Amino acid sequence: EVQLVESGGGFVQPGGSLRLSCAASGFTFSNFDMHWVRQSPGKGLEWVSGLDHSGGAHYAGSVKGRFTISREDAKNSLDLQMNNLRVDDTAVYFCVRGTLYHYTSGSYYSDAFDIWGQGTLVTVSSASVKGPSVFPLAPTAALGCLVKDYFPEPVTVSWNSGALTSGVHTFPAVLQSSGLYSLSSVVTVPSSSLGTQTYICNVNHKPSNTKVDKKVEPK
Amino acid sequence: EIVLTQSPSSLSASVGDRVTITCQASQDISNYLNWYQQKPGKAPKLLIYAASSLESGVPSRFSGSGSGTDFTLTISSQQPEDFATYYCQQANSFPYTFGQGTKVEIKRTVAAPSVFIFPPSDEQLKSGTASVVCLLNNFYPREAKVQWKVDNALQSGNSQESVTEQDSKDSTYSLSSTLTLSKADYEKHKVYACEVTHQGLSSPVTKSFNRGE
Amino acid sequence: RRCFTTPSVRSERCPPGQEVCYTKTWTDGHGGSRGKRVDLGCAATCPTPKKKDIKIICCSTDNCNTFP
Repeated sequence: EVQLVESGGGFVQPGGSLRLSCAASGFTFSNFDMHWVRQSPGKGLEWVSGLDHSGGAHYAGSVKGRFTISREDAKNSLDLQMNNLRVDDTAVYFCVRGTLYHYTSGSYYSDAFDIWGQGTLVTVSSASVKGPSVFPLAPTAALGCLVKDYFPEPVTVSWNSGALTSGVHTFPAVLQSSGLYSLSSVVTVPSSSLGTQTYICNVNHKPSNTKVDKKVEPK
Repeated sequence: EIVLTQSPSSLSASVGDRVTITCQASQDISNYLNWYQQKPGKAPKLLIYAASSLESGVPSRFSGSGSGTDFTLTISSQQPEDFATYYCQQANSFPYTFGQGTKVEIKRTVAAPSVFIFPPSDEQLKSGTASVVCLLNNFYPREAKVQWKVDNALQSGNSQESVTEQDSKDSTYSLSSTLTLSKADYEKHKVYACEVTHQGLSSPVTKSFNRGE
Repeated sequence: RRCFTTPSVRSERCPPGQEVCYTKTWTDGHGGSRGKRVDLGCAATCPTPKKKDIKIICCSTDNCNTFP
């Protein structure tokens, strides 16, 4: 089936750069209007730039002069060179195909957006890679672990090496004012087992090669 | 820039209910308005173009109406696979612009939250920072009021709250509120309290501890 | 077999088994100013029009579903 695939995302510092690329399955870029649409919790969906079928480029105001969209004809490569990036550019970027509808009067372009890539993550931050600190949330009873001061996302949290999954709640991370992320992972267990049952949270942060096992017991 | 105003930003619906989402454009756009559906972790799916024309494979319960400035998306009978976020998008002029989205959520009966408070660990207190967590477990609907009190002083601007997604099983929410204080401010005061106001509770619920017991 | 396929109208090798070219027209919300939509592709069985003003034309020679 027809698909679009993005590449070139990652983590960059303010003023840095990133070159996103898009490869198509089952069609040729030069026959369609192609678009880049980004999405972030805060501004929602935002059309960033477009390169129509005839070769003309268009840009949103917040991006013009810093982003360059281009097409490598017959090479199946639509690119977006993003220069002088800002924190405000942190988003998931979608490669999007402008629709091409045919009528008895001819062809019409970009009435809508019919093909969307899976998306690539772009994050602009002054922070550097850092392992998390894991603190217990000592105690039906509730207990948990506080996973604080790490960068970048994501972390994975398990309980008792994966044997404990029922009642587990792992909240979405929050970007603190220091530029570092934080979240908690909690679980509800019977009050009768607080003295006899062992509870471990296993925190894995791949970007920093950090792995912490923290025992959580009442005080 | 054409501004699209989707209403409501969120709504609860049961299976079989009739769902109505509106989209208002800040100027005339004729019928150049489209509707998309997006699931979490996924890319948006085109559902309707030209205000009323369905894409191939879109079920007949979806329908669209409107021309000019006032547009409507209707789900004649809400189905389990229709709980998602819906966006309108104008194609009248540059730049292409989207609405803020309408998140359709699963309606259920009201359930009061189960509240817990956690004092900071002595490990974190070695770092010069203290975190206090208030847990609201398995409640519905999402709207809840969490107030922090430190020796009866109302805290403001020094706490963040995070919310889980609607649970796949009971369709409840869970929330954590995290109070961040310096080690010096933490050890100056004794009583730390979290008061929770929710529709499912008879009266607001307070949880508290005394620093050092 | 080969048929003209939409969106970008070109001759394409049909997915094997499919030996029927088709032409499908219907009315959009823009039909007043642009006319009928038109879809072109391959198929193993000549499609059956759902309802309304959807008409479907089929043939079985190379690139026989020319654009109207």
